[PDB]
Amino acid sequence: MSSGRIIQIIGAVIDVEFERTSVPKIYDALQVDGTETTLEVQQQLGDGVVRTIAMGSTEGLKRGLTVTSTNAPISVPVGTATLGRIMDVLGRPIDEAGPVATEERLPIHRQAPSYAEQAASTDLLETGIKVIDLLCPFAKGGKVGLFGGAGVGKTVNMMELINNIAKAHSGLSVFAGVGERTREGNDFYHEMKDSNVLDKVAMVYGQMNEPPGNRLRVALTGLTMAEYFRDEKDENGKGRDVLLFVDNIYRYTLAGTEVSALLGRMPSAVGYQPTLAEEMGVLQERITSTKSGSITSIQAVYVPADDLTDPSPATTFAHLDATVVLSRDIASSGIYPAIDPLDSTSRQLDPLVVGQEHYEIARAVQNVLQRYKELKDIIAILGMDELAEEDKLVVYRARKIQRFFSQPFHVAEVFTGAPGKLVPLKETIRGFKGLLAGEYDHIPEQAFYMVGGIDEVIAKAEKL
Amino acid sequence: SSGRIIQIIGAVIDVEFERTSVPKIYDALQVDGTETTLEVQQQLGDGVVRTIAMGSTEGLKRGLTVTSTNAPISVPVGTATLGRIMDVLGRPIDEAGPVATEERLPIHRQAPSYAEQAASTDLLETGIKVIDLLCPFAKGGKVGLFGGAGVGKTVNMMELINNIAKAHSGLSVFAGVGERTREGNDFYHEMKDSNVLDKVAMVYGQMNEPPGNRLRVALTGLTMAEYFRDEKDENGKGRDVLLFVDNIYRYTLAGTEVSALLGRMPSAVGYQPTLAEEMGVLQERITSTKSGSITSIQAVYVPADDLTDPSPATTFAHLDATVVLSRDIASSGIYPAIDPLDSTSRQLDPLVVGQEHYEIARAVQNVLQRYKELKDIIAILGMDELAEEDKLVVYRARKIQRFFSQPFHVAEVFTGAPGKLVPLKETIRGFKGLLAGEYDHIPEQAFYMVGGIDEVIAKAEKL
Amino acid sequence: QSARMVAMKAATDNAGQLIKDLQLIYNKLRQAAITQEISEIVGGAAAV
Amino acid sequence: MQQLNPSEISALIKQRIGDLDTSATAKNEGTIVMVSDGIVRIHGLADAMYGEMIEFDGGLFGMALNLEQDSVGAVVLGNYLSLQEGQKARCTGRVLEVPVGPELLGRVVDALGNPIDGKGPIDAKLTDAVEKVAPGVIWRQSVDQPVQTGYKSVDTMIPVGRGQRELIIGDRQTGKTAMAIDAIIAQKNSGIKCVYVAIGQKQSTIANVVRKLEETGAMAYTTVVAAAAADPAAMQYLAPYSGCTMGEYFRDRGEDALIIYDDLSKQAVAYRQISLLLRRPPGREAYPGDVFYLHSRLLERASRVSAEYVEKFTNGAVTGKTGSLTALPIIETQAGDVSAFVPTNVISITDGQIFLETSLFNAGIRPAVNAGISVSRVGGSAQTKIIKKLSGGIRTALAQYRELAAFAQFASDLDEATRKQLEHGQRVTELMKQKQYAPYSIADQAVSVYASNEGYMADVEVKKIVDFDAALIAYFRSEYAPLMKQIDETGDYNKDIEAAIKAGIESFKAT
Amino acid sequence: TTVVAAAAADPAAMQYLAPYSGCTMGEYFRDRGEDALIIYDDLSKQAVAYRQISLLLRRPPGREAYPGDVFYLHSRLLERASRVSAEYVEKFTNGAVTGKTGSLTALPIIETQAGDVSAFVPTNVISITDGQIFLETSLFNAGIRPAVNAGISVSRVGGSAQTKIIKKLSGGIRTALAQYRELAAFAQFASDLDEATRKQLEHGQRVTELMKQKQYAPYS
Ligand SMILES: Nc1ncnc2c1ncn2[C@@H]1O[C@H](COP(=O)(O)OP(=O)(O)OP(=O)(O)O)[C@@H](O)[C@H]1O
Ligand SMILES: Nc1ncnc2c1ncn2[C@@H]1O[C@H](COP(=O)(O)OP(=O)(O)O)[C@@H](O)[C@H]1O
Ligand SMILES: [Mg+2]
Ligand SMILES: [Mg+2]
Repeated sequence: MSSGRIIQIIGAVIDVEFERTSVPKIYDALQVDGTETTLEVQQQLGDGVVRTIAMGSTEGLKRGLTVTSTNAPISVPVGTATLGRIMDVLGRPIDEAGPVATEERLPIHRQAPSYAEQAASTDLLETGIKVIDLLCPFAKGGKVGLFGGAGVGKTVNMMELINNIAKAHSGLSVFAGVGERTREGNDFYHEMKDSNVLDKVAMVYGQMNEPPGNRLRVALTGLTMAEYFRDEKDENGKGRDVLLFVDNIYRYTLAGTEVSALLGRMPSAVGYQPTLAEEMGVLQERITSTKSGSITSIQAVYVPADDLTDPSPATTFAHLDATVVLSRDIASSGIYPAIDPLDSTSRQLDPLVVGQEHYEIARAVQNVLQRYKELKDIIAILGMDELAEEDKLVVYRARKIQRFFSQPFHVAEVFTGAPGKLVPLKETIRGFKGLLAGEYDHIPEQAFYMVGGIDEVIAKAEKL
Repeated sequence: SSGRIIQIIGAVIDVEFERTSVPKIYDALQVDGTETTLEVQQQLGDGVVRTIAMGSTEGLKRGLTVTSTNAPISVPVGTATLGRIMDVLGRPIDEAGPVATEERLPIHRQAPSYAEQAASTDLLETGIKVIDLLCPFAKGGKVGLFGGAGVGKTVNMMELINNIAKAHSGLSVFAGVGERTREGNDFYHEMKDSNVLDKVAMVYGQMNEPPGNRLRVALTGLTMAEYFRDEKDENGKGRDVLLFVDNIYRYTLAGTEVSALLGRMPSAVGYQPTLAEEMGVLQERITSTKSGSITSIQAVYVPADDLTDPSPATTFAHLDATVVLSRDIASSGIYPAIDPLDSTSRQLDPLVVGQEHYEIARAVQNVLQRYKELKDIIAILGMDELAEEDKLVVYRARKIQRFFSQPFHVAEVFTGAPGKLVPLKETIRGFKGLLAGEYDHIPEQAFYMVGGIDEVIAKAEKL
Repeated sequence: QSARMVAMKAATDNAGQLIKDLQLIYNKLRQAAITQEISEIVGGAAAV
Repeated sequence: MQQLNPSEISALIKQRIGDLDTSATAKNEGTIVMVSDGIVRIHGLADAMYGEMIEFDGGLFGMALNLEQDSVGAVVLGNYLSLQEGQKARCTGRVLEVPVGPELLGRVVDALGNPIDGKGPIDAKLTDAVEKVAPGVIWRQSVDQPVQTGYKSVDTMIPVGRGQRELIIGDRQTGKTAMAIDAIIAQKNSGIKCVYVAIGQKQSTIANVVRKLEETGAMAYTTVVAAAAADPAAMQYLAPYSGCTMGEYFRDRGEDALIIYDDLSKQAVAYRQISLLLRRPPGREAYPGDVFYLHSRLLERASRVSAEYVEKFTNGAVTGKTGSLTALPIIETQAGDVSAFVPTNVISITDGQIFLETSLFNAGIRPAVNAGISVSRVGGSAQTKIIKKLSGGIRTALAQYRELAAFAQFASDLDEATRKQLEHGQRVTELMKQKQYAPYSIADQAVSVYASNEGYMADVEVKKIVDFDAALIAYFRSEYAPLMKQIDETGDYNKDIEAAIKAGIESFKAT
Repeated sequence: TTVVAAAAADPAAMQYLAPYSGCTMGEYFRDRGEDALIIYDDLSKQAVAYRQISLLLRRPPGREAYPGDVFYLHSRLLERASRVSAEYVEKFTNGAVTGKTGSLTALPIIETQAGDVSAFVPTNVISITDGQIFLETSLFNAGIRPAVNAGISVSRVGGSAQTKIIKKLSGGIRTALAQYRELAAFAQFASDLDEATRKQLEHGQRVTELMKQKQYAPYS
């Protein structure tokens, strides 16, 4: 008989007593009897005494009030119908469009993936964005560092990513709002809806209007969603490979600090939870590929105080695999996306990964873009025609490069007309190589702007 | 009769005794089972007492009987201990069987009274240019070596031993406190290759043993020295005392290891607030008295190269000669890496080293000081933007720096070149000539890792 | 005129370098100060 | 008054009311009381030993930490979520054992001798207690024997002897792991032992390294132990000790070995977490003061020993052999945090250190070796006579060169001496580079450095010089094969040998 | 002269209380219509020792492990040092002495870490004292012996405690020092400045060198 009664209440932490013959284990779920609030076992205090946290407001509550358990960690609905649906951390609909259709429920927690299941290969995700596709290729089951301020089309880039992964690789998309502000969340919803992509993504937000535990566990919630979809096998096995979008993991670490402090435990070097690395990892290891299916992660990253040596970003980089940065100037230069093709770093940038020729090509592009960047100041100050004509050739060629790296987007089609263009490698590679050969030094920069492959570029150039 | 364990944490243990007999504050305690000894720490009262471990902490179970000796730690003392290597308890480890002395002396005692304080005012050369100029020694004074990690402190210790102890006649004692065993074995073998091994007596406590052993180890050696300083020479006052200590900071670290476990709250930093007291009781047991003279050499590790951590600062006020190494200068390749600036000696007045020596030292010091202030501007502007005198200053100071590099007869293992024992007269002559500018046409490299000014000229011509 | 121009360019570059240096040290010092103060606070709270 | 003892439990109180003594079979079985985060306070085990493994009715193990007047505190070995108080635990009487011996080779295993590779249940003849102290001073032996890196820069400036300790240190992804694996491959005929420990790494990464060693055949004289970030903190905190214990086996048989400590920093982080979770008052940067002791206890165990010492460890089983054990630690810093607390402590203990510069790696110099702060305290005793003679001041000269170049960045009035010094320093700089998985033979470095000291290289192009070297070696191995054969068989420098080298050099310069 | 000794290895409370006794003797002279002086050597050690003592008492700690009352300690210590009215002592002596008045000056020593001034104990003692007297390391290293830094050391008392002649003279000296300190940043560029500024700098240099003195060599 699992009914236990409240014994002590402070703030958000909650204490209950039970019988010393039937004691719930840690991370078990407690539903308050007569109300819709839920309690989460944290540490066994002996004497049938348990200290737990609550999930939401704590008002009016009074001691000695009966509470039952579930003898199990938190389980939420999972299934195909979960797309186009916004649920809480508890997987409970907030779209207010009926309950969840599925009856399939899975506990939130599970151990780390087996060493045996780590796929003995490492290959690259295909994307059609023509920039990461050369400079920072993604691994299969990698972590992509993303940086930059708002208003540069973060949502737009996510749109295009989702479109491509669902289209070619039949990927499924899950998004988790950690510490979300409601207004932008609703805007993102409306964008999911107008751009006909909502039907393919599963959405859960944790607002900064909630106690920390909500915000901490939305992460594992979305994670488990992704796990269920991947492990959901396809025909002939081989479940999908899926992408995961998570906002401001730094907020996650902050909420972890929150709950650790509320437990009354001492801080860390800066003052984070001393256990920081534990939860960071527990998040990480369930992000990988397997012999069946794969999972890849996109994570919004914010660096408070610009400290590359702060513990939180330091722990982040311990798992980062590729870095992508967004520019303000580049977007102001009418180039979209505004990915800086000079700071983005990929662990996968090796001739042993993208191949020999691809690697060398990318290195050469990097050299050209650098070379032109230090050229810029002299061009500004000491004029232009006071330099080596080869350097001027470099200038023109780099300008063509920059003009070219932007492209139309299939998501941009509904935005401003101009249907986007999907482009794989082995054409980007060839076109860029030919550009490096200087065989296109007879053409204005315009043919490279807002265009697909080099064949399209030449078509425009002839037509221009 | 006997007591037994109540709790075990790390190196701190508790014993329950009958109110009829409870041990005194410092007493040797024999674990009645395995081979382990305990030192009383606090009179926890009600038959409860707190102690520290002297061996491993294993096999120990709560309730095992233990007896007192009613006596603190007393180790063998005398000439029979010399040429030997004993443990923190005086037990031999050199496999030379038991020591043939039955004299025993406790490790604790009171500081020498003020009335018995003696003053050493007699110079002591080292054959080391930068030191013998900037840091003179008094035979029997307190000299310490400050330095961070790997800055060459140990090497300096061996060099000083080579250039002093061998030329010295009489006994000598050195002990390491939490050291790398390799160097210890090497050093012992080294004296074995020599024939002064008899003259020295040897002690180890290393960074491989329980912290209790790490704690009260130097006490043994300094007590050896107290004995010897107080041993009257046959028909005269006792021969001088050669004392050498490694990593005194490790003492404070050992105290730190348990300071919390004593129930003490943390000090301003994780250090123990008692710090100064156990520092001083150590330090004041090192002075030279009317009877006997003790020459104290101390290498001091610097945490994080923070000279102003509490431990270096607090230690600092107990030495007459200050010697600190700078990590960057070593990174600049110079050996020894002794800062010309911070390192001082109380024997630096014209009334001791001679007016001329004091003048030259003051002058070169001021030149280096001036350059150091000047050093920032050239980082922003071209050196040419400076006055001509300033350029002279820059070149003079840089060549001085080059000249400080002195090859040593121990450093040949690193490189192969032989050392230099430059007489002070040559040093002073060379520096007067340099600050006379007699060499303002000489490439700087002619001064690097050389001997005397004559060698500088020879190098320059070889250039 | 040429020499002055070049010297000004070099000055700008050295300024940038020093800026990097100072910024790094500032980050370190801020971290250290935060550590010290939080240690103080937790010790004082533990006092009761 | 003060807080309750976490041992005053109405059940226990009522039991003592019934009768005080004979508690829990003279305390052979313990019952759990307090549960949080892999940390368990337990009542009723006095027979239990400090530092003992603790069995569980859950089938798991526990680590003895605090023996106290009324209760015991312990840390959980493995996942603890399957626990709750009121369960049974006992004291094994064995203390912290782990399998060890030849059978361990070519296996991927947990920090408790548990096969995590799933390639069959691993067996053993012997286990051993994990925690021990390093032998006495009269039992150590001066390091004198070569260790190969296949690296020009390393082997040249930083000799490595068997039984020494050298820190590799740098910033994130400076190729530290690469250096280690190179060292491992650099041992395939030395007949020496080698084992690898990783801390807080991604399982994917671990598998990458595993497969690399597989295809290289490295999985024939080696073993690996994994401390992933998912692993419980205590597991990671203990794993290096297990690695040390496994390694010492062969030094206990008068044989040498190399163990690769990866991410000791993360290990320190985990142990700090443990200590704080034990309410241990912290010091600077929240690390408890024992961190120095923490590492030293590990580090000092690996060394070269006196043959009679092992002959004592043997029962006459060995007729006297030089026992030794070398280790390789890895420390990660935050943007040039060279004066950082933990690394400073490390250096205080190591007998050698190697630091890699980030920008030079980004500048493509690989390995990007800061010759300045990179030393091996033993010195030339760790290399063949050839390397001893040819080297001797090159590292110092390079450091002085870089100092001058740094000072000359705003100087343009050089004499000829300094100008040639800077030229030669640049030269020697570009000399010291190679690609991943490029093991050099000793003769390679020998002829190269000889030519360098012989000005055959100041005359050539700062770029072409790398070709000047590659083609040079190709030429030489094409022609003088028995000569290098002999010298790499012995490492001996003779004057006639030097003349033959000069002949090879001139013949190459003629081509 | 008289000195009381609290050696480094002496019991903590001995250091903790010695300055009080020294003050007792100083007052004793002051209360005889006389005036005298005492020297306090590095109150820092005293403060640290009192910290230790308090901590052993499990006293509630504060910043840098210091309980607040350390202020109270130093305050009530230095407060005792001052000059009294002749009437006060005269009645104290019960008319045994009438003419003279009592006085007492004291000098405490504070040791700085990296020359920092924001340190707690320095902050307090500065807030208490009549004024600062400061010395800079590099000046001693610049040969300036003593190495007083006039830029920050002052006395609220002012010339009131100086005789007619010295107060009459010190003015232009202070002015010249202020001028030289003013032009410090350009001191390394005496090639393009004003000639009169060069003269001011030269005067400052000369007076700077004038402020050198040996040890044990006081001046009438
Ligand atoms: N000598 C070399 N030549 C060419 N490439 C190299 C060399 N050394 C390292 N690299 C490259 O550097 C890349 C990253 O280095 P590595 O992964 O070994 O760093 P790490 O020690 O694992 O650091 P972290 O622990 O942060 O991952 C590798 O992909 C490798 O290709
Ligand atoms: N006189 C010298 N000449 C050249 N190199 C030296 C000299 N003295 C020390 N070194 C270098 O400095 C290091 C000294 O370290 P060591 O003194 O053993 O430890 P610590 O200084 O930490 O006590 C050695 O690695 C050696 O290469
Ligand atoms: Mg040292
Ligand atoms: Mg690595």
